[PDB]
Amino acid sequence: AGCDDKCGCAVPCPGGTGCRCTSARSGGAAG
Ligand SMILES: [Cd+2]
Ligand SMILES: [Cd+2]
Repeated sequence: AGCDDKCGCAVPCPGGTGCRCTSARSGGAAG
């Protein structure tokens, strides 16, 4: 939910398109 580079999300994470916390292969669990 908190997103950093360890989240596998965008940095900073823009909430929408850069938020691969869903359908995520990079990372989403507790991210
Ligand atoms: Cd994110
Ligand atoms: Cd995330």
